[PDB]
Amino acid sequence: SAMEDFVRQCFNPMIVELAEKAMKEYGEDPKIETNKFAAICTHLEVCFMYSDFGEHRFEIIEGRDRIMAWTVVNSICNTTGVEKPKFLPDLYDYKENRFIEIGVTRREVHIYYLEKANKIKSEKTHIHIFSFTGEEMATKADYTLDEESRARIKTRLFTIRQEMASRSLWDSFRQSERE
Ligand SMILES: O=C(O)c1[nH]c(Br)cc(=O)c1O
Ligand SMILES: [Mn+2]
Ligand SMILES: [Mn+2]
Repeated sequence: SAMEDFVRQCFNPMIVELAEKAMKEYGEDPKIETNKFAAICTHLEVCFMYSDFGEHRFEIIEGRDRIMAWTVVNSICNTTGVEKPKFLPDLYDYKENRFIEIGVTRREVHIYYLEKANKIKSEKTHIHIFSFTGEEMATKADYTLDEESRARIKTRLFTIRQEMASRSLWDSFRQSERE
């Protein structure tokens, strides 16, 4: 276990339940794919944090089931004209009027940024990558959030990494490229 216990102790029950739903839909067991379990939990929490740091600025798309997520995306596109994205993004920014793809990587932020940008192939989806070392990379170096919110996200990620390290789980996670 170990990784399972750490996930249950460091993430709130709602996030853990959402991640378990994601993995049960993928056909993957969270007791076997422990690293993917933790990665999904971390990504969900970063998305929720990003959103909470907003007159209601961000619409959360991640964390919903596919049907609801695409319903939300379609409503946004129909009421703003913003082009519908090819792949499901993570948030929508009502202030900048643009979708946001959030990335959390155990590798260098620029490697994962290139990977995500090559993947999404949509010039209009904004991309924000965070690492577990306090580094970030965003489209056009536009980081959207203010310094304090980004710092809180960075601190949470670093703290997750250090919690894993104290439990001897960081090495496997970092090499597990489940992201
Ligand atoms: O939306 C998704 O399904 C998704 N999948 C991976 Br893999 C990494 C992400 O950041 C993300 O948002
Ligand atoms: Mn997503
Ligand atoms: Mn994402």
